Amino acid sequence: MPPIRRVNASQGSDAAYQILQEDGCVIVEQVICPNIIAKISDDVNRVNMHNRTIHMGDLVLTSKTYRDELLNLPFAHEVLEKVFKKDSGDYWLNMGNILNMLPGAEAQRPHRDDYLYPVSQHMDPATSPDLMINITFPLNEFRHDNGGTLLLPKSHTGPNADFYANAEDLPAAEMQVGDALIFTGKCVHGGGANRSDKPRIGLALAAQPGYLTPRESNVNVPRDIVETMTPLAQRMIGWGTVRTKDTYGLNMLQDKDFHEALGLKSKT
Amino acid sequence: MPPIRRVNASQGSDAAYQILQEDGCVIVEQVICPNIIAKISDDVNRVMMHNRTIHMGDLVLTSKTYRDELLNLPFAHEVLEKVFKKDSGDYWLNMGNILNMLPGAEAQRPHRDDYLYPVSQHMDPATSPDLMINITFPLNEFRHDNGGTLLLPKSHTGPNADFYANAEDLPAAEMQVGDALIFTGKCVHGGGANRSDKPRIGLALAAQPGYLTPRESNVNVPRDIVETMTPLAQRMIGWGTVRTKDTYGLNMLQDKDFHEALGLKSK
Repeated sequence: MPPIRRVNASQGSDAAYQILQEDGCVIVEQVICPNIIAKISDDVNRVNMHNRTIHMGDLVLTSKTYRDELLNLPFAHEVLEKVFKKDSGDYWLNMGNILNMLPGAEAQRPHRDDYLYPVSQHMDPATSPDLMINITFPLNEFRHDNGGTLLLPKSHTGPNADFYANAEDLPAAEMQVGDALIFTGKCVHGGGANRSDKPRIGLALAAQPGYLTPRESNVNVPRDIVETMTPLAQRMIGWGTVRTKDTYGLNMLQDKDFHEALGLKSKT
Repeated sequence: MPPIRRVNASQGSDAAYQILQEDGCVIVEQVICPNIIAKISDDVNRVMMHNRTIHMGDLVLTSKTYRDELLNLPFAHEVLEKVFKKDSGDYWLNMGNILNMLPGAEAQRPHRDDYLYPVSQHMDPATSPDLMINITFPLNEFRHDNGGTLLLPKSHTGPNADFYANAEDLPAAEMQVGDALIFTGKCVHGGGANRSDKPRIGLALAAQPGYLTPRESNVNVPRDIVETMTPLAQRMIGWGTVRTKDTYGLNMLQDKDFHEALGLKSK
């Protein structure tokens, strides 16, 4: 049973990406200031449930720090561009979600996320493009006992299967506020059972190539809030054109670039 | 060289669908009334260029008959649901475009449209899901000499290739105002040479599974126009949630159906 491997963010995004290529998962330690997560955690806190797990989206409206600091985190965009740029091109958010795993929440059947898109089932996982990257920021401490994400490392190249592993056999992502788990959509994984007394809160961001439809649309966000954000974070939440590896533009408006057609102001 | 096969719409959409799965292309005759196409042609004219070929989008804005009669054409949707429902689930428009091919427009190198999405290069064409369906309505007569679409029938199951055919070797889609050419994104095809002296206008809808990002976004179509459209036409233009074959919703607002979270009225 391989371990979940780790690197400090000070060691560089390429180290984290090498482990992500070899294992399909990596824990990056100290990748974002804990105060950033603390603000975000208040925004979320001062505000939809299955298997004792509370899901909450709309983070663009809920939190200015998410909108500004998290969506722009350079380490994450370096790793993401390593993953998507040559095979797929521009990436953007599939969704961003808080997951509040209450006590009594039960571990899920280990699975691949990229099952969500049906094409993944007609491509060879050994040689196919990655369709999803997931970045999870603990909002409180992640341990095995409180349901920290279970991962089968090095499971990202084998064929699609109807069974991968029993959740009891798997290691847990154990990490602190300020760290992040990154796993690809071909990594076998699942939430763990929160067998503790306190909730286990994490902030999962799922990014995908720009040619795949986001699960969560941000068409309801006021343009005034969106002109607050950088061009990159606008693109992340779907307010921008996305180009494929072949420079083919999708999400264009009136034959022009999205920002150009709308006259959308940015920041930075 | 196989011929482009033809059926009349009165023969039903399963007839056309069977020809489309055997051949990757079918011409459906008399599928839509030519007065409908005539109203669309006026609406597009009142709006008055590579390879001498003029492209025009924003048909949702420029034409009410498009928004209403064309995007709801039941024959097209019966075919599109035969192509997409079991393998992919909900479909919606990749784009809707008007193509005015002027005298002097030269024929394109034949190609597969599905190349636009890179995953198409990692799936086996013989067994992979269709990523794209194209429906072309002539706005005036399509002949071989004025650039009628060139198609290589039964080319839809072979491997992705850097070469498929020379345009000179391909038959043309010939059809009147009121017919429609349907072909998948694995059919090898290209625009032909317009060696006539009048232009050749056609209206190409491209549809795809709802999990693939439309090339044309419709987010600055006025809500009040969108609320005059059917729920289906609204979904087609991206103002709707799309669900895959596993009933997972994409394009949702606030963990709810797009229409629910917007309070979007329909017709």
